[PDB]
Amino acid sequence: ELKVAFNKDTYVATVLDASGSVPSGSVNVGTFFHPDETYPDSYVIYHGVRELLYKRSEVDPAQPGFWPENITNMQAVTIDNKATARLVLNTSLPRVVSTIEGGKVTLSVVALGGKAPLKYKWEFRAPNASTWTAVSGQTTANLVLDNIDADKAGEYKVTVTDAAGTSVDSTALVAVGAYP
Amino acid sequence: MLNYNAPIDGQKSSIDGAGSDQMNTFYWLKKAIIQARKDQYFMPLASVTNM
Amino acid sequence: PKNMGKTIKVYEYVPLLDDRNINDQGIDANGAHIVNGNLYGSSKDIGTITSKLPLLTENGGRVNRVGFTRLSREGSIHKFGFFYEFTQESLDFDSDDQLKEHLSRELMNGAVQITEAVLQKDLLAAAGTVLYAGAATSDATITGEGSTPSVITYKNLMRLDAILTDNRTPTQTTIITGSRLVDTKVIGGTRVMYVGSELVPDLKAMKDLFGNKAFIEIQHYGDAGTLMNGEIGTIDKFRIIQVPEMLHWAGAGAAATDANPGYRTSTVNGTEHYDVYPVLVVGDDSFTTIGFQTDGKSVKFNVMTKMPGKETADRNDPYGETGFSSIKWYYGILVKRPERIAVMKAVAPL
Amino acid sequence: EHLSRELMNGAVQITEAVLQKDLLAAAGTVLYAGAATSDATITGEGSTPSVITYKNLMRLDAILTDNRTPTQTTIITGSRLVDTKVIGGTRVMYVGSELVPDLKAMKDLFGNKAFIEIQHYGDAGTLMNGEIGTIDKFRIIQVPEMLHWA
Amino acid sequence: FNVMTKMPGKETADRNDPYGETGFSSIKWYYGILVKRPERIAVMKAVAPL
Repeated sequence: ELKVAFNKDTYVATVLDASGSVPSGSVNVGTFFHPDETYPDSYVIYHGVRELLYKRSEVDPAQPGFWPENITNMQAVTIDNKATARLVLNTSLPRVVSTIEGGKVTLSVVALGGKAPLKYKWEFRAPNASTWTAVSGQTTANLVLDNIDADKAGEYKVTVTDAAGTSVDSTALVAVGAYP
Repeated sequence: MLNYNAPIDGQKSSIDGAGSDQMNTFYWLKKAIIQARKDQYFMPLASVTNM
Repeated sequence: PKNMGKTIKVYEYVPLLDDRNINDQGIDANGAHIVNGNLYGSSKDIGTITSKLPLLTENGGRVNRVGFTRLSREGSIHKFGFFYEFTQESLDFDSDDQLKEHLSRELMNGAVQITEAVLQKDLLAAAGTVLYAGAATSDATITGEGSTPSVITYKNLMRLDAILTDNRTPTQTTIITGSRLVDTKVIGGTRVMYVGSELVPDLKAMKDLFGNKAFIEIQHYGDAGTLMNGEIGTIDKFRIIQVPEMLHWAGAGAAATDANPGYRTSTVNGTEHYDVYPVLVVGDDSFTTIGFQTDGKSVKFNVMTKMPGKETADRNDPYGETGFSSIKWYYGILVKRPERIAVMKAVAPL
Repeated sequence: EHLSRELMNGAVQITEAVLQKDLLAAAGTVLYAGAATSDATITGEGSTPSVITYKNLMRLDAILTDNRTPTQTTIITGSRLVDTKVIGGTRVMYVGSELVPDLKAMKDLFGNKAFIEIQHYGDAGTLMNGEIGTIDKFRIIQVPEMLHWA
Repeated sequence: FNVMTKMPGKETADRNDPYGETGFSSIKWYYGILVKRPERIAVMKAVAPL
């Protein structure tokens, strides 16, 4: 959730983080979830700010208002995002990773954004299973499966959680070729 | 034995290896089930005094 | 078509004002984000309609938003097949000389009957309106001996007609106004029922609502209207067709005791249980039988006879004295609109 | 195309819904079946449930004759066929699907059936759409979507 | 019924959206009733079975 604050005087709509600080004059215009729960990769900071201001009277942002008299000319509204960057996954686990009994496989994930402390966690689902047995001792954003055997085949998933809590995940199906 | 020409229920066929599934697993019939406009019984028995 | 899977899926476009049109997109008459987006849905309550009207002011802005949905529906194919074997001496040292033909015919007839039975089972399974005659809440509570038994009555058929009309299920026939021939009557049936051959004794004695005969036989209206084959009479709004081969659950009723007044009872694990008989009415355009490779016909059989001789020898039979003949087919239905099919489960007299 | 279709059908249905509601709310001769005198006292349990009875429809028309409500349909005097009947239906009455079963099994003043259905009078009567029959002097029309108070 | 629909493209392109990728369709109308004689409308209330 990202708290937005509007300063009619400068027509500035600073998008602070949940725990931000309404700048001098900037009246709390409301909050909204940047990664829209329903449609995450379909909306951007603007959409939220726009709607939050559509329901605020022109005469006084602080006072709510509707279509007849509200802040809708986004041309003037100056949006200044003072909120944490959206946790993204520039590099994600290699969709599929085929190897033979022995061949080392390395799953890699590069996360950018979120709160600085980007913690990592690896979970493993055996073939034909539902439980995601978390790989113990793996917080490295890089799992080297050296001398892999047939048992270590299956799906491997990461969970890049930021200090805040937002977590980006990626999975990779490791296939190990066995030999009599 | 290469078999199972249709794994709709997550039951991957023989020929398909890791990270692969049948491109088409069903047929898509064009004709869509559609409910008609509801029967009207009170608008007909009206009159218009134009304003 | 081939190389296209073993299931067929369609789309059902739910109308706007339906109680199944759930969507996040929704705005009230004041710009608020109301949860539902189907206005008032399929609600015939005055309060709901009045409260959720799409009132829009003269300086109309961004009020009154409504969304839409689409629902898929699936259906698959299942295979069948059976065969029989015959030694050469059986067809060569037999009193009859046409045994092969008299077995091929008696096998094909059986295959056709099997196809009919499986179609009947699928229709009796996929029923949107599964209605229980009498005072039964489940199949296990369909009895015939309690204070209130489970027998087909006039009120139950009236309720089935009401439910079918409400689901917007279309009529199949038209009412028959009278003739000039004396002792004839006027049937008023538009639906077509498909009772078994065991409910007819009970269905031929329902005392209306006022203790009058409520079974106008076919002879009373043959002059003034068409007669559908298999007909035995009409009841309220159901032109009745007797189906000789009518599937019936046996033992899916209640416990049977000595107070049994004479209703059919089968046996399931010792203690006898009552038998449940269906009254199936299937509406127009409710299902389709997806024929795979069956050109036009719903089911195409494949004969695979192999005469004993030089065409059946192998290491398993160096002498080659046995043959076989097999029939196999594909079958499956897609119930596009499972709201026309309706069933009354009830007991039948012994 | 389907989106626009659904939009238009929703608009038409909602418009008729408004008409239904307003006509119901603008009723001048309001009567209550059974021993009732208000909505809050309408009931279905006790000695006198609010069930439509032959007397209640008879009282309904008596008011509709004092209030000079003009008759709409004529009377079917009979046909030449065998099992047809005569009809005294003058006014047109609309019923929801819910109340139809209670009208089907409702007795006349002598303890018999008075719901002569559409199949009886078809040769003479120019049966209107949605008709299900006449009871005493009202020709009933079923309204597939008829509103109600919950 | 009055319908005004604007497809995505040049029509919806403005300065609050200089790409034109958001359409809309709206239907509006007027309605009312003049009840001249209310005594000719006779509603009756009851309870119907389940």
